[PDB]
Amino acid sequence: EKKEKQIEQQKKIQMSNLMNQARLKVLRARDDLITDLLNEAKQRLSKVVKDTTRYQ
Amino acid sequence: SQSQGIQQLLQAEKRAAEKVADARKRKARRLKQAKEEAQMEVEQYRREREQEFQSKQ
Repeated sequence: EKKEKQIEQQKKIQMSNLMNQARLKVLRARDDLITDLLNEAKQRLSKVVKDTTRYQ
Repeated sequence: SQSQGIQQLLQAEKRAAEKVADARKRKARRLKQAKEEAQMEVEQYRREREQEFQSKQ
């Protein structure tokens, strides 16, 4: 019984940790997408600065 | 003449005592056989639940 309960507890631990990593993985993917948005914004500003009159 | 009565009585006592002693030896031997068989059946259950534990894993 102790060994079986050890298995049944460890396969709660492992699966809970895996779902936790799934959550944080999707959140990190979203963060990467928003950082990609901001980097593109920096690209656009660097382009605008080329247009002197607008930059003026 | 007289001594044969005492002789037979003592020898019958010896025979009965040896018989009951052998019976007590039988008690002990059968008790230890029960102990051993209990261990073997415990071992059978242990093997079966070992298989079940492996299947669980």
